[PDB]
Amino acid sequence: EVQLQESGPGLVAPSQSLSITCTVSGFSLTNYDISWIRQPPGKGLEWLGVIWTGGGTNYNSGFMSRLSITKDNSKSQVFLKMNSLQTDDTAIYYCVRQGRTPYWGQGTLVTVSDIQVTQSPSSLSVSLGDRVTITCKASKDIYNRLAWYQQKPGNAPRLLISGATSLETGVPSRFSGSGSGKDYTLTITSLQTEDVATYYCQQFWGTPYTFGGGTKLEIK
Amino acid sequence: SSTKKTQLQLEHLLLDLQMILNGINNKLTRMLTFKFYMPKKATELKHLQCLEEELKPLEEVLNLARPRDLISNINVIVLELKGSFMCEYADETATIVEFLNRWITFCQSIISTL
Repeated sequence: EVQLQESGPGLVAPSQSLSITCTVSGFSLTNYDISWIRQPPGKGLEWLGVIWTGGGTNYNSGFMSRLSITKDNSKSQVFLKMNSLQTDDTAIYYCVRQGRTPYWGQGTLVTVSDIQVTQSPSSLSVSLGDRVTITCKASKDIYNRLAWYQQKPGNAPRLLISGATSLETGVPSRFSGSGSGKDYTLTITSLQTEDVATYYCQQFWGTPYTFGGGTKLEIK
Repeated sequence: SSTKKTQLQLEHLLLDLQMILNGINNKLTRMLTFKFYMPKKATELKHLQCLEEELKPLEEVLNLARPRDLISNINVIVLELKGSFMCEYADETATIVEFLNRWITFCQSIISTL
């Protein structure tokens, strides 16, 4: 049973540091890389960095100098520390097991007092039923290292598709992924009231593991 | 098809993988950024389809440093050996060094039984 659980401080003063602990179960940190991601309220997903199985780290260029990611393989814990806080740093923080099929934690809210990837409609306003396509196009070949996610208000993102084309367990077959090289597509056929959500792609061929801008789908 | 050529082909595959490893077991940290998909099962020749599918990303990583010539040699060999299967990938991914060591191991396994 795979689990990731983020514990954070809830509220922090802007002249102090932020520390979050990711406690994992059901697998070993000696076998899997862990990414940290955040989501400012009302905004898209952004990748912060990763700690590799062997213990090194790679960081998002915009945060590198104020970040420290470490881990304790024996306690199954990963630690994110962020200094020089800004009010801009209020966000939900998630840790992610970064295998072939990514597995996400629940995400903890903290309130403070390169391959580019372009995602298709910023917003879609459909009719019940209908078939829609969302595209995600990369600056260079990413060799099917592409995942699609569904996020509903007040919940963590849900993985729909990994490896560009592999439908995940428990996801309706109305969702389908296709594409190769640099251009990838998510197709939803006969969409349903349960499909109102914001959708994101993410590439993971080399760091940074960049997210598309999101597609907000609504019945209009 | 026959056993002499098959055996010679596997030894040459094994050697090409070791050649790549040694070239990098000498930008190394940047090359370790990339993760490779790994076979869930790799016991017999048809499982080389898991190797073939990863050769284009391997060449991409190596090109961050004679790459094309070594990779195309490996490609020609892998196609003969696997003959004429849908690859099943494990969920753990591997650095280039872990990737080469798994496939070097796989070659050594087949060779010794021959």
